[PDB]
Amino acid sequence: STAGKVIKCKAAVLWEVKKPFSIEDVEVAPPKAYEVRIKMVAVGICRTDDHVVSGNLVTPLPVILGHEAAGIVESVGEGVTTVKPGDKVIPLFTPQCGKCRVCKNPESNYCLKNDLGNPRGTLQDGTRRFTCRGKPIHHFLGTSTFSQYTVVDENAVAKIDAASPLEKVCLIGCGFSTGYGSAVNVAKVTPGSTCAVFGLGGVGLSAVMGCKAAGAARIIAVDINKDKFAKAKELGATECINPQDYKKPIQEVLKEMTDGGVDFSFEVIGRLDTMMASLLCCHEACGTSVIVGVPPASQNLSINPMLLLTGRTWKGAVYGGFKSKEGIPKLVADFMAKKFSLDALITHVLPFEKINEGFDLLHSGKSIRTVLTF
Amino acid sequence: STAGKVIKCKAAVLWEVKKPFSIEDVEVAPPKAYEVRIKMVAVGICRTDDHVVSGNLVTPLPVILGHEAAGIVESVGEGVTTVKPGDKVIPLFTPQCGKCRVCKNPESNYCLKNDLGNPRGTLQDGTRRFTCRGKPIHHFLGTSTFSQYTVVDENAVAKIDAASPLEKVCLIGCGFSTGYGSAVNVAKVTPGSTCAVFGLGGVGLSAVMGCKAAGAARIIAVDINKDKFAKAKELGATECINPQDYKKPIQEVLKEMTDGGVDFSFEVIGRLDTMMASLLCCHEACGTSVIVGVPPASQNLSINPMLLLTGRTWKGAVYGGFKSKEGIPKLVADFMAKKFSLDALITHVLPFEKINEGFDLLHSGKSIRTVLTF
Ligand SMILES: NC(=O)c1ccc[n+]([C@@H]2O[C@H](COP(=O)([O-])OP(=O)(O)OC[C@H]3O[C@@H](n4cnc5c(N)ncnc54)[C@H](O)[C@@H]3O)[C@@H](O)[C@H]2O)c1
Ligand SMILES: NC(=O)c1ccc[n+]([C@@H]2O[C@H](COP(=O)([O-])OP(=O)(O)OC[C@H]3O[C@@H](n4cnc5c(N)ncnc54)[C@H](O)[C@@H]3O)[C@@H](O)[C@H]2O)c1
Ligand SMILES: CCCCCCCNC=O
Ligand SMILES: CCCCCCCNC=O
Ligand SMILES: [Zn+2]
Ligand SMILES: [Zn+2]
Ligand SMILES: [Zn+2]
Ligand SMILES: [Zn+2]
Repeated sequence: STAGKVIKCKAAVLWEVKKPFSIEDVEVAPPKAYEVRIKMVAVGICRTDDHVVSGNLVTPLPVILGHEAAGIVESVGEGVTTVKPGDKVIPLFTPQCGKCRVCKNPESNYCLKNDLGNPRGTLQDGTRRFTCRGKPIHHFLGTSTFSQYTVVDENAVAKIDAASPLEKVCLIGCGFSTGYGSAVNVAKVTPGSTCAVFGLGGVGLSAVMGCKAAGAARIIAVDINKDKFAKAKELGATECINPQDYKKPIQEVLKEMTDGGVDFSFEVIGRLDTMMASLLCCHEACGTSVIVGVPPASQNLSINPMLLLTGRTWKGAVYGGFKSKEGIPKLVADFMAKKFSLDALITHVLPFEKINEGFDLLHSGKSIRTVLTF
Repeated sequence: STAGKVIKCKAAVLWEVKKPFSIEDVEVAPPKAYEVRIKMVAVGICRTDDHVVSGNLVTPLPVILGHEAAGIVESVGEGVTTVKPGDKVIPLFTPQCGKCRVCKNPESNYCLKNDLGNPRGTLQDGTRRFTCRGKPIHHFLGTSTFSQYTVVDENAVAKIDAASPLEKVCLIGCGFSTGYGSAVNVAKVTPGSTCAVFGLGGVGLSAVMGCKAAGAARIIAVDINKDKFAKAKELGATECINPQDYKKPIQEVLKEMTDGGVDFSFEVIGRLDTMMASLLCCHEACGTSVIVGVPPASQNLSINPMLLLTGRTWKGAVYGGFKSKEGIPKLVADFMAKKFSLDALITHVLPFEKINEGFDLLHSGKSIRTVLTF
């Protein structure tokens, strides 16, 4: 039995930035009130986890990263009502407390209980459930899924279809929902419009899928890695262009291919140069540009306000605008009904112990999503 | 008889930046095909005209400025069908050709026939109708209303109710429609929401009226000139604050007054510092910020993308988002139906020949709108 007891298990710990993960023996405390301890089944490797390793995203170290995942409830703390032991669940990087200004606002999803803005690396009560070799280890985005077992706040855990294939649906926990929703909920892509998507990783390709689902007439996929073009076309892209093939800035090329600019542009990489190009490539009078990629810590874009005064709309969002706890199970239900597939996005499968190799694949550009199995 | 002939009349010519207008004799050529020659009746002094004088907005010189106005059609060129001699009309700083991508798009209004982006200072055919002292004089925003007579492209002339009081309705030609629409069409202010309006000139006060019409629960008026506060309250502002009274940055003061930030913020001044404060004062998860003011030429804002990634929407627009030719007459009709008044916005009336005194009033902060009569 494990309920009520400290669990001893394995987890991938990041002790220092720019260093490989270390598979360590860790201790996971039992869940407190309103907390859920989950046995991980599958976790996808998202560029966001990589940003901590590269130093592009600041969060307290040492830490157990991981946030795109699916697992089975091992035990629940007192007061928990939405999930029970044995339930299949997906942890959420942005919670849905259902009580704050944001959660009550039908148009927003950045719940005030998030640990995204100025990360503490703890659960919502301000404390940590992990220890390793006598040292406390921080949580990441309230989820810390690169561990055989994690403890998450109830409002950051979604109950899903009991028949869900966890090795596939874990992508719905972050990448797919974020990309797809950025097109459907945030930009609100219109039928017959023209779109441009910068970045063809798991999140960007999910945005291509969203643009297609919304009925876009044209979906221009932009990436410096042409090996991503076949998958982009498979998922809906009408055209694929590599900025390296051109002598002029990509935004000019895009405007000239689209009667002055796209109706909707998406940056799904995380670089200032592509965020600028994305904004510049949407039409000056009726374009909307959405930032999805996570930029390097404290780096600023230099913007002439005239770019917005003509009629542009520039916006950003986390999680594709989906209210997390209510939205993730619905996407799983759609998946179960075969409304969309995730196979094209999952290019590699590896045991959790090979987490480092999974990050090597991400770096090489050979993988879209590598899913790790526990 | 003037039809078909060159008209000799008085106009206010700007020969050099940062210099007073020169009231002098000019010649106005008859209208070409699809052009309309108008006898001016009233013109409002808008900060946009002043931006050319101060060098903050560039347009070819010498030039006849003026764009917020109302007059009577003196003659029309061949092919004109939407107006005829004797009709009361309002010239439009942004045309509505009705045939370009932007005009066809229901969500936009920055018609491709505009002379805003990189001005030519001509009518749509690329030529000028004005001469003075043996030399050609440039047009401004296709309207050049600081003249007893001007020639404007048909698609930039709106026919209005024949009983319209032109000394009042000229404001609908720019300032009122821009401010009001910025709240109603661009931001799409919602009933019960919280708003912050930076700048209480004719345009900003009109944005306050727009927020009230949309049903905002709170409208915080922001201005360093406390003498604009009485009018702001009269028109709907629930609270009025002066940044100069505070030690804390204004965006922080605003967030603390509104549970983390307003739902909708508007910058209606034209300064980079206030554009930044306006963006920062809207809630990070559900706020929308609209740029209305015209910023100084070639000056950029430094923006951390994380400001948008959390869920903010940042946008700009001209003319309050109204499609010019179809929209202005509807607003005049609403005015004639007593749905709104413009009296509070018109603080001074002077004859056209005293245009320089009118600009002195604007510079002094004593006036909201000064209307010049011909
Ligand atoms: N807003 C959110 O809620 C949210 C959610 C998940 C991920 N993210 C962010 O989304 C971004 C994408 O994540 P991912 O996992 O899909 O990443 P990924 O690394 O798998 O994909 C990035 C793609 O961008 C292309 N690319 C890189 N540099 C480029 C350049 N200079 N020009 C053109 N293409 C370039 C790469 O070849 C790759 O195909 C990351 O910044 C991640 O942190 C944000
Ligand atoms: N987007 C458009 O289509 C459009 C249309 C018309 C006008 N405009 C622009 O809108 C802006 C406002 O025009 P207006 O005629 O109402 O101008 P205005 O000069 O009459 O009013 C500006 C107001 O801002 C206040 N102010 C000035 N500096 C400030 C500061 N640092 N902090 C706080 N308040 C400050 C002033 O006291 C004044 O009350 C101008 O930039 C004008 O060019 C834009
Ligand atoms: C945490 C800092 C901002 C990152 C927002 C999205 C990252 N989440 C998942 O990839
Ligand atoms: C888009 C830049 C041109 C000035 C903005 C329109 C302001 N027009 C009238 O006041
Ligand atoms: Zn992620
Ligand atoms: Zn919440
Ligand atoms: Zn047009
Ligand atoms: Zn104006």
